[PDB]
Amino acid sequence: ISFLPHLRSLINVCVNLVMPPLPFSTAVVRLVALQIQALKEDFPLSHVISPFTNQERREGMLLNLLIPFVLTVGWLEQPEVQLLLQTVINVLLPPLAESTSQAAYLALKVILVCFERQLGSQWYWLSLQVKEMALRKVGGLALWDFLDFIVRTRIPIFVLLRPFIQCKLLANHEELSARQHIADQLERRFIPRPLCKSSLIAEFNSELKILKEAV
Repeated sequence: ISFLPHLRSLINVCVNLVMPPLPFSTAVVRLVALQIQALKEDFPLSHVISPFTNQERREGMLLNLLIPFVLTVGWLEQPEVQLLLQTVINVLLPPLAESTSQAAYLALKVILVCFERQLGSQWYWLSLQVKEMALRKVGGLALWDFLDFIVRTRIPIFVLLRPFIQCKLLANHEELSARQHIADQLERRFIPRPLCKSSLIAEFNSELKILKEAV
């Protein structure tokens, strides 16, 4: 059925209609995901994400168009994953607002944790693109949240960031309020890992909802 063109239009207006409660947003994103899966060459994911890159309402787009797609689909191909990753990370490091930066950080975390099987081909690459945010301190407080979450779960990114997170990051205001927390959690203490991505998805959905009422 997917190849028939008349269906494509129905999706477009539908996603346009999105910017609805959770039961409708989940269904729309599910339909988009199935459409991407069915047709890859003719309808790559790039088309539906390209027009909303401009800083007009991209915060809401990232909040309720990208996070649901990744959450509900977390067989996608490598190049589309690369395009999605570079698009999301562009916001943090332009080649700016606090809320859109937080949304982009959330997208970065979800992408990092879900696609651990295929993304790990370029861990070093990401470990190179992840220094600058801490170097120039983009984002008010979400940066510390990201770093402390990484330290807590300490996924393969933690493999490369251990030297940069101790020597060049340790050496008085609200920024340091939680600094002791992350520093303590960076110590070689007992490490209770999450059982599976399903457990983390609960907190992911909770924080997604909270950010939704935040807007």
